[PDB]
Amino acid sequence: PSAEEFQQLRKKYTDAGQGHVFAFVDELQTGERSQLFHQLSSFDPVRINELADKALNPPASLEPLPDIATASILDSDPKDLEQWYEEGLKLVAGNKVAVVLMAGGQGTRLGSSAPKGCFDIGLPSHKSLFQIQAERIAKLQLLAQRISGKEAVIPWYVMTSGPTRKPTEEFFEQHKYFGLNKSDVIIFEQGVLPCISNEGKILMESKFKVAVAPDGNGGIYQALLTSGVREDMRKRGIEHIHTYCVDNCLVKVADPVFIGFAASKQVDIATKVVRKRNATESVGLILQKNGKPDVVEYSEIDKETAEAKDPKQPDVLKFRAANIVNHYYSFKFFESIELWAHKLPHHVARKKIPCIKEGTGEFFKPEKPNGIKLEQFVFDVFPMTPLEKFACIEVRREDEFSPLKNARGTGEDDPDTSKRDIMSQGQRWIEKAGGIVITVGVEVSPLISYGGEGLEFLKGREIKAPAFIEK
Ligand SMILES: CC(=O)N[C@H]1[C@@H](OP(=O)(O)O)O[C@H](CO)[C@@H](O)[C@@H]1O
Ligand SMILES: O=C(c1ccco1)N1CCNCC1
Ligand SMILES: Cn1ncc(Br)c1N
Ligand SMILES: Cn1ncc(Br)c1N
Ligand SMILES: Cn1ncc(Br)c1N
Ligand SMILES: [Cl-]
Repeated sequence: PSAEEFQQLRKKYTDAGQGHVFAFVDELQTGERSQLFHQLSSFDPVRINELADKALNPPASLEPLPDIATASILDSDPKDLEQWYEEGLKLVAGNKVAVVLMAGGQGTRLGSSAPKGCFDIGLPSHKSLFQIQAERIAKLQLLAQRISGKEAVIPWYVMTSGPTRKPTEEFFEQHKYFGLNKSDVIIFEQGVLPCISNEGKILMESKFKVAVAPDGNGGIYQALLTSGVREDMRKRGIEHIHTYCVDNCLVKVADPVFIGFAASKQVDIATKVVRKRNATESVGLILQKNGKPDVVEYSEIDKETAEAKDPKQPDVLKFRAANIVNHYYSFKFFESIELWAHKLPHHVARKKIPCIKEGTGEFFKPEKPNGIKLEQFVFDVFPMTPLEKFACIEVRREDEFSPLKNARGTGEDDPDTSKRDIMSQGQRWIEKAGGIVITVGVEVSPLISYGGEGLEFLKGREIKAPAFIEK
């Protein structure tokens, strides 16, 4: 970096009212100086000022989704369920189905040292969430072959952040990709935005480093372009994508019912919900806003809409379609990302951000929250999508949604509720297949059963819970 170049960038920053990021250049090594220059060269402080301004100095008709845009597996015609299952498996067997795992979370409520997908919830197998998910992919590729007599590939695109990327890659490598082919698993990274003081100023982590944070799960779309992942999908002939969150231990990865349902309705986007468990559950609610499909995040909803009651049913929530972060896209939808990625709004959250005191140089952790994180949300493409190209499908919580949000000891959405849900699931499947569990719960490996099939061999047999059915 020359003097002219360093000076021209300084000017940009100074003119933008962000000159303080250069206030310790005085006392910097030649390479700490380049760390600062290179990182500042990758932000436009004017767009930073623009974001900071909408966030800090900021400027609906609201009904349930109409029944044309909604379905449920709890009351679908069984002929439909069967047809959707079959079509989903055929699309898997045609190598047209990809999976995008959103694993860009630091997992702050869980306070673990490792990525959340590495977490062992205490199952007898001691498998991670990542491994459980990989094995569902493996098992579904096998089920697909049973009706093609040919290999079935579901590529697995794993989206991480700066914080999770390296440990995620090491973990996958140390487990030999959980038995999948390395060449059908791509680990990529979401982008970042700088953290912002309450007063609009870029926070500095050190005297040579801007404080940045992941740009939210809504960062998926831009990261699909710049990572090369969308191009890999085009190359492989992918036409259908299942996107989910890593923290859900029950997630039906590439669920064939979901895929076949969406593909046969020819939507651009579909999404899963469950019945909200109470007014206060920390879930987005899917609904119709200003004529369009939309989500209100739990952090942005008002008490009155969260607590509104169904007129005919005075104890049931009016808005109870809980977002479980299981989305479908057509590949064609991803072909349009350049035209609307930029229109995704920035959600704001107050944060305690450790930084350099501006003036002192003192690398302090703050008492009250001293700034803000900006995040895009994955579901903010929903109102971009016509009702007729959108579908929402209700599923059963007990089979499809068990999130790991909190640490052992919390009492909900934690490792013990997760463990209990998998093992309770496994016992239900066995009991349906004819087995007898003595006693709690049973862990069924995904390689044995994806979704409750293949357990005939257990008919008549007694199983002493807790148990583990594997190879
Ligand atoms: C932007 C986004 O994906 N938000 C999701 C996500 O919330 P968290 O901020 O990750 O707790 O998971 C919830 C399900 O556990 C879902 O209800 C919500 O809408
Ligand atoms: O409110 C926020 C938020 C907005 C911006 C950064 O974090 N969240 C609440 C739940 N969804 C994701 C994070
Ligand atoms: C009729 N309705 N509203 C939310 C949800 Br779930 C359902 N099934
Ligand atoms: C093809 N296309 N263009 C804009 C949007 Br939204 C979509 N889905
Ligand atoms: C009223 N509503 N919203 C999502 C879903 Br399934 C339903 N039924
Ligand atoms: Cl669309």
